[PDB]
Amino acid sequence: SLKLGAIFLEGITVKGVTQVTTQPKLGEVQQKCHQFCGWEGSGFPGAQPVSMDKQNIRLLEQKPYKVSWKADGTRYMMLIDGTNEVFMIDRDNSVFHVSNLEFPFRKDLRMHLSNTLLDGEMIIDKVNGQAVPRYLIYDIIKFNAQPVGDCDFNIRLQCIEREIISPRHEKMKTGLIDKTQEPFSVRPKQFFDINISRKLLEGDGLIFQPIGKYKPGRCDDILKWKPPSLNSAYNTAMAVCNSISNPVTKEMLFEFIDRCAA
Ligand SMILES: Nc1nc2[nH]cnc2c(=O)[nH]1
Repeated sequence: SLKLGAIFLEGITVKGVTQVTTQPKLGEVQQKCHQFCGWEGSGFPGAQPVSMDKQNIRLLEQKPYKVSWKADGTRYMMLIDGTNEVFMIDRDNSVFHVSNLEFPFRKDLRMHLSNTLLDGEMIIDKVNGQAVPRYLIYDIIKFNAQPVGDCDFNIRLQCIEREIISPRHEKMKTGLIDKTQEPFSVRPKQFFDINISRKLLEGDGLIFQPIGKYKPGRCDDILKWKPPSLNSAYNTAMAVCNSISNPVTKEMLFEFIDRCAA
C-alpha cells in the first residue's frame, strides 16, 4: 500500500528531499532494505526497542550495554546505494529520495558507497536560533554489501565513524561538499558506558543497546527508558499501561546500574 502526500519532517520543509512514488524504483528500494535486514514480513524491517520494566531491567547486569540520549526524532532507515541513490525509509515504508547528500568511499573520495544501509532518526535541531534538520546515525546494517550488522555494536559504531562520517568530513574540508547546500547534516549518534547514565540526565529519556548483533523486528533486548511521568497498538501500549503500575523510577535505574557496575 502507498501513502500519497507523505511528509519527511512535520514542520520544516526540506528541499532536495522528495518522496519516491515511481516504480520499480519504489519496490527496488524497499526490497533491497528487507533483504539487508533479512526481514520476511512486509512492514518496517527495522529494529523495534521495548520499554524498560522491573523485569528486563535485570538484563543490564547480565551482559554489556551502551547508553545514549533518547531523542524525539522520526525513525528513518537510509539506503545508500550508488551516486544519487540515497533514500530514506520510515515506519510506514514510505520512501524519500535525497538529492545532494554524497557518501564518498573512505579510500577513493571520487567513488560513492553503495549496498549500504544506515539506521537512525531525523531530528530538528535549533542552531543559532533556527530550525535545522539533522540525521543521527544509530546503527549500520550493511556496508558495501558487507554484513557489518552481524558484528558487535562496538565494530558497527567504528564502521560508521570510520566508513561513513570520516570520508564525508574529508571531502567537505578538502573537496567540494558544501554542508550548506546539503539537505541536512549527518552526525553519528554517540553511546557511552552505562555506568554514566546519570550524567546524561541533568542538562527526553535513555536507550540501552546491547553489544549483540543487529536484529530486525522486536528486540526485547534493546530497552528504551522514559520517565514514569510523560510516559505515553494495544499490545504495544499494553506494555505501557502495566508499566505505569510498577514503573522504573530514575532512582531504581541508577541504583541498579551502580550495583552492577564493576
Ligand atoms: N536501535 C535503534 N533504536 C532507536 N530508537 C529510535 N530510533 C532508533 C534506531 O534507529 N535504532
